[PDB]
Amino acid sequence: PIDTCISECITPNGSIPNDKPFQNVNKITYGACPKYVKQNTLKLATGMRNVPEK
Amino acid sequence: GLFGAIAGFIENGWEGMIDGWYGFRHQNSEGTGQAADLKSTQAAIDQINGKLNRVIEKTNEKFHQIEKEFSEVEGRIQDLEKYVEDTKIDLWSYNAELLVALENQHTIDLTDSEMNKLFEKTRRQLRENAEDMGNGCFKIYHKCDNACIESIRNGTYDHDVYRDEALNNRFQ
Amino acid sequence: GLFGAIAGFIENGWEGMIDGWYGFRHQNSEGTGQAADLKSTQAAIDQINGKLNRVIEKTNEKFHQIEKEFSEVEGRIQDLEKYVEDTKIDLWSYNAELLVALENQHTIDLTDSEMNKLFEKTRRQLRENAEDMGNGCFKIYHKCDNACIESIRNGTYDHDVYRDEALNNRFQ
Amino acid sequence: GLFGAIAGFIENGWEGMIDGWYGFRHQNSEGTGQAADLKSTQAAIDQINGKLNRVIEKTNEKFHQIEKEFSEVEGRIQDLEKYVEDTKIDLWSYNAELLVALENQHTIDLTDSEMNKLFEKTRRQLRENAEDMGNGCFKIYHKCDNACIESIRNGTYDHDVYRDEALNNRFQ
Amino acid sequence: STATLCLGHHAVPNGTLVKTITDDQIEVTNATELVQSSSTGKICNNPHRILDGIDCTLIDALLGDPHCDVFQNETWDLFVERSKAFSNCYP
Ligand SMILES: *[C@@H]1O[C@H](CO)[C@@H](O[C@@H]2O[C@H](CO)[C@@H](O)[C@H](O)[C@H]2NC(C)=O)[C@H](O)[C@H]1NC(C)=O
Ligand SMILES: *[C@@H]1O[C@H](CO)[C@@H](O)[C@H](O)[C@H]1NC(C)=O
Ligand SMILES: *[C@@H]1O[C@H](CO)[C@@H](O)[C@H](O)[C@H]1NC(C)=O
Ligand SMILES: *[C@@H]1O[C@H](CO)[C@@H](O)[C@H](O)[C@H]1NC(C)=O
Ligand SMILES: *[C@@H]1O[C@H](CO)[C@@H](O)[C@H](O)[C@H]1NC(C)=O
Repeated sequence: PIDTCISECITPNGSIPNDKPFQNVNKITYGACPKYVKQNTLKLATGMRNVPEK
Repeated sequence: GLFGAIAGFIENGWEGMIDGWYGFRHQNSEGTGQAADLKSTQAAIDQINGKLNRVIEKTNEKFHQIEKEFSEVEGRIQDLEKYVEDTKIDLWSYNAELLVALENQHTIDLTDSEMNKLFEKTRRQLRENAEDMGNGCFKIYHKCDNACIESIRNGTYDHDVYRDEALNNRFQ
Repeated sequence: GLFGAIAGFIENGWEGMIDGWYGFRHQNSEGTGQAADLKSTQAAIDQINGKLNRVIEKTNEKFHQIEKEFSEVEGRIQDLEKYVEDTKIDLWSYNAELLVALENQHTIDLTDSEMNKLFEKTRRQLRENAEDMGNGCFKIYHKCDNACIESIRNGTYDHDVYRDEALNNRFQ
Repeated sequence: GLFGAIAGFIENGWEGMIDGWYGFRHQNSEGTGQAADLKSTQAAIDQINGKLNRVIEKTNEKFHQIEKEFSEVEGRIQDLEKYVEDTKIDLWSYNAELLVALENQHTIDLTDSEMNKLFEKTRRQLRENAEDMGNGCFKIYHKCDNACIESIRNGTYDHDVYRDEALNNRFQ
Repeated sequence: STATLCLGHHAVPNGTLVKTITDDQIEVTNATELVQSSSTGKICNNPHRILDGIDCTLIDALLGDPHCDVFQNETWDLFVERSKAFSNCYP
């Protein structure tokens, strides 16, 4: 269903935010959309190796 | 972990450190104190803050494309469209996997290098006045009060005026 | 070879070393002995054992595709199919070339870093009792029997109880 | 800049250096002199001279392809051709961006590592006769004339015959 | 008689498992998700001129099917074609 909102990327599943570089929602896209990838998750490290006490 | 500082000869992180990423814990006659190193933390954060805008600048803008879902079965043309889309998806999935792996490896090496660089900078300030105990912690061989310690952290540690006392303490 | 340990200041490999990848050769009054360092070898092997499953997880499974060999000459559609297949082949060939080059470079840097890390760990055990001769080999300045050497290799070298004798031997 | 030599503890380049990339500036009783290190410069240049032929070997040779510019509007087949070409262009543009970023990062790390390797090699030649002042410049603790300096640069510095005088100058 | 100066880095109680060139799973202090895997389920009507086609396909609105008379002279950036669309004119 259509909605009153702002979004640059539309898939058949609705609008999605394009802040991330990749998406796993639908390979059919319209607008400034992320690229479709087969992976459901890809974590990018934004910190150091985590070595806790003990 | 190419330099063996983090998870290497430091052997332990500081959950009590919330001021920054890298810092010092000093202990002298007055008492134990802790501080964070702003320069190294800022350098590492600056090198990490982007790191994905520098390869994938942004999202390109696609408006009209081929059909990717089909109801009936046509034959050659539908096969070609399905093949093209599957090829593109596989290639971009590989690009994502490799890019994330490379960026993670470089981030880990980068933070390890920043830790090692801080250690080496500190070691070079304390030319002969201190000895590296090997667990990432320096034993300084003279009266070093809080002004002394904050001079070490500052980067203006004057090694010349403690050289005689330190050398006498070390080699007897 | 980013750290200059392998093919750098070590200058020579040991073909007589079959126990592990990195190890020690000691020489003292009793006689020359050789051993391998299991921790560094295991770390390097662990980091190498995968290294290709972490990017290309596995082979994806493709069943029905386009035709890639043609008998007659049709025109547009055959041209498009040939172009699509050639594009895919070129892109995947480039992916293979770049991936192998990057993995080889990182493997070489990784093994060099492990050698350097072992050297630095050993140097930090021998705080003031030994001097680095520069060819990757330490000169220890006291009676160091086989128990002493196996304590160095163990990582439990007690530097404090040889400090006086070693310092006297060094600085006279 | 993973090792902190260049833009790190060296802190300044030498625009007066035109002989090579890395070199020495010595100052003793006779007077200031400058020379370049040929081995490190040659190593860095050798590692840089290719660096793009090793991934993209050459240009592949393409003769007959699809049409990429269209006058009228056909529909499905033109859409597919446009999509295929746009996909190929985007994938190759990403390949170019990532490749150049990776090569630049590695080149910077490589030159930094060569500077650090030269520094460490020099430091290992001067076992106990010199002290690292921390700004990338060594203080040698004995009469060291131009023959002495050119022996340091040569790699044949005989540390044993200055050890007593240097140690006496250092520790008094 | 002597002082002591340790160096260290911050850690966190719980870390995020990422993947590198040399590790299937390695724990870091922080990590960001790179794949957008969920959707709000609704189509935002800005900045794109969306045209919801109620019961009308694009070709039916084109030909001038009676129950598509509301789509005459329409313009769109994205024509959204519903699954419930049907034809009600000459076959
Ligand atoms: C890891 O980094 C992310 C990104 O900076 C942090 O998430 C943000 O945290 C701030 C904290 O004030 C919020 O204002 C933002 O809205 C958060 N962004 C998102 C996308 O959620 C996260 O907190 C960091 N983790 C740790 C442990 O510091
Ligand atoms: C640190 O050094 C700066 C300049 O070297 C000086 O101005 C300052 O007073 C010092 N101490 C601090 C910041 O506590
Ligand atoms: C090495 O050290 C361990 C523990 O530090 C000890 O149990 C062992 O006896 C030592 N010597 C060996 C393994 O030869
Ligand atoms: C440098 O060393 C080489 C061999 O070690 C020697 O032949 C030469 O005379 C030395 N001095 C130079 C090249 O000025
Ligand atoms: C956070 O840490 C706690 C314990 O410290 C742990 O149980 C939990 O799984 C971690 N993650 C989240 C998302 O709570």
